Amino acid sequence: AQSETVERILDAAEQLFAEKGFAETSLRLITSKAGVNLAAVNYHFGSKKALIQAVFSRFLGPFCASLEKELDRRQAKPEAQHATLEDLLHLLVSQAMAVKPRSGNDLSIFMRLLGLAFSQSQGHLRKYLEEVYGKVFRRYMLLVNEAAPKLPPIELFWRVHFMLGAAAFSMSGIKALRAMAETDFGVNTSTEQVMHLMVPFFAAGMRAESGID
Amino acid sequence: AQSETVERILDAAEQLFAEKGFAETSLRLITSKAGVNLAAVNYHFGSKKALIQAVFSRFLGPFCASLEKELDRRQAKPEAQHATLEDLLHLLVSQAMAVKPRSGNDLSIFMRLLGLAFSQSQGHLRKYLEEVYGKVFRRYMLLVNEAAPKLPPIELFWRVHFMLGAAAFSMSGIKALRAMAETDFGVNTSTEQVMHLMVPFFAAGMRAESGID
Repeated sequence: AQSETVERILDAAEQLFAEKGFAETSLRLITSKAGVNLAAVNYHFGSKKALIQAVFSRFLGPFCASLEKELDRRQAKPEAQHATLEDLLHLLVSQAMAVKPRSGNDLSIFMRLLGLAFSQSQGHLRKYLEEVYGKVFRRYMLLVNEAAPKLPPIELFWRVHFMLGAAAFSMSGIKALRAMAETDFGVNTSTEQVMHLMVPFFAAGMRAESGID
Repeated sequence: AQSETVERILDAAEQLFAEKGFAETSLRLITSKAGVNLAAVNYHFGSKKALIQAVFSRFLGPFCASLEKELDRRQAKPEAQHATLEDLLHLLVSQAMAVKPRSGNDLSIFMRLLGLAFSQSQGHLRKYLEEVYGKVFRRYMLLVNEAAPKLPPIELFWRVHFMLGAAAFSMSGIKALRAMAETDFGVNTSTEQVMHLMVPFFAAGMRAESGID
């Protein structure tokens, strides 16, 4: 109820932001959609940026907690050897699958919002996500750096974003894409099946010869 | 002026759709932003779907005309041998670079709109784009099919969409991503440089071993 006031606000915000983007979604629209008063939004968040940050954290909090625990667990193994790109990419997939569903469209909505964070240049969010989750992500990225052939760092940056974009687009558009596949091929491909298909594609892309000559 | 009434409408629509998405953009908002009357929108387009279709065609029309001419030209060569994945992917990049700039952000806006076509399940547009550009695209895709190792067709479908998503995300978010690269690495990476970096990444991904076992 205190929990639920916050949940109703975050559910309203996450749906509206995913539908309309950040700029076009007001706090008063979120308030009316959440069925709470504006003071509740003021109390719990205090600004649109803080509410955007909290919507992200409701997804990334459990994910990163769980990813960190699993890295710790895998690196504590007595016979632990270095993760391969496929290991590391599968790890992220298994971790995303492990996140307790809320909307039942959780990965797609996260990825929709992630793309909007880029297209609406949400610098504040980049700073926040660094401040809160930067440790585990830096740790993960170093393992990816190590598992791939040596690349110019700037090229590594772009290839990581190619992976992220492929994932974000596929998941953001997963309803349309699964409808297309049903129409064109007569199959249902599941969201977890799609994520597993990304793995060989991404691993090979990461290992490709440099395009900086 | 008749040309320019249509251009003012399409400029307004393309910017608003890119900013707010299709559902939240009305024809009356487009009309007021374009500085024309509603009757002009009625005359030239007649519906929101037709206006969405025309916004796409203003990008794809010249692109596909030029892609078709270049395929015809390359396949007319007396000593013409089969295009490799890198050839074909570079071809699309060179063709995108050749499109005469309008906004100066043309590729990014096209790609923003393309992602919105998926996230807002614009079936009408899929049907229209087929009807108008399906010939040249089918032709191109067959060459890609042929240039890659044999894959389950459903896996080929997903890998093509991974390529498209990586491209669409990168270009849609190119302002944010170039700002990030400037901050993190002190470089300007140009949009054409980014597209060329996708090529080895995509070619290798397309060639990766199947993830269907």
